Amino acid sequence: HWGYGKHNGPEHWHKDFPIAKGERQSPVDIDTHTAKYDPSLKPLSVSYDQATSLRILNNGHAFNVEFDDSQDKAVLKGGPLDGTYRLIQFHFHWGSLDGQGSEHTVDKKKYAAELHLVHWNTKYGDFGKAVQQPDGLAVLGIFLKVGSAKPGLQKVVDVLDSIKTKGKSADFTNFDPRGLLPESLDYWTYPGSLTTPPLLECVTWIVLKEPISVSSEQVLKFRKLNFNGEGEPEELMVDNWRPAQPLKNRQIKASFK
Ligand SMILES: [Zn+2]
Repeated sequence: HWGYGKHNGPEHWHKDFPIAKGERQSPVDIDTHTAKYDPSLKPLSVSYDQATSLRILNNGHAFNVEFDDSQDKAVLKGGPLDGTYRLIQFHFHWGSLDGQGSEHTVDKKKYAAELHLVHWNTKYGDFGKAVQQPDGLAVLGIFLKVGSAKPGLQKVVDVLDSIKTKGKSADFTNFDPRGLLPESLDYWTYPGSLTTPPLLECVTWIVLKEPISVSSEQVLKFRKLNFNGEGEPEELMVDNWRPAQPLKNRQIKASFK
């Protein structure tokens, strides 16, 4: 099955998912000299006040916090978007050391981790239908750097010991994803793809310029997770990031210079 290792990782994915070599693959390196400041780009609107988290799960590739997307309120809109998108889940990618782990890079710089908040377009009925459309998803990508602790992340870090292996999950109600956002919503944006198989080219990417700071203690907890199931040989969940893919003449636009 696909994964992140030497024999099933990103260099192999094209054999089962030929779109891996397509025209709008993600992530990408954000070259700040070639990105284009667009003064017409509006502020992002992130409205998480009524977000209803349900559960946290280790799916064997990352851990996901799932949300009740049956109603509005928990919505991403504005910015480069022409529709409204409902939050369905978030997850992270991270490294085997603080010096790598992000999927997007900025002038080739890698962050320790990257948070993906995944939202689907309300034109399309549900997530599964939305991913079949070029504008089906809007993913808010947020870099993590190591520094002070992020208080809003602590509940997440604290629960990870209970979901160590693939197929484990825990109750995870009453979590407020507003605690994962940086102060500034300045962003880069470009059209791209899921960064995991099936790699569908259905995403408007919105990557925040400002990282959030998390502590070394917090990020170390990510690295205790396992790719394997319970009872199987230990395979530590680290380096679950796809490297940057060719931009292929897409334009990355910025809400700032
Ligand atoms: Zn992701």
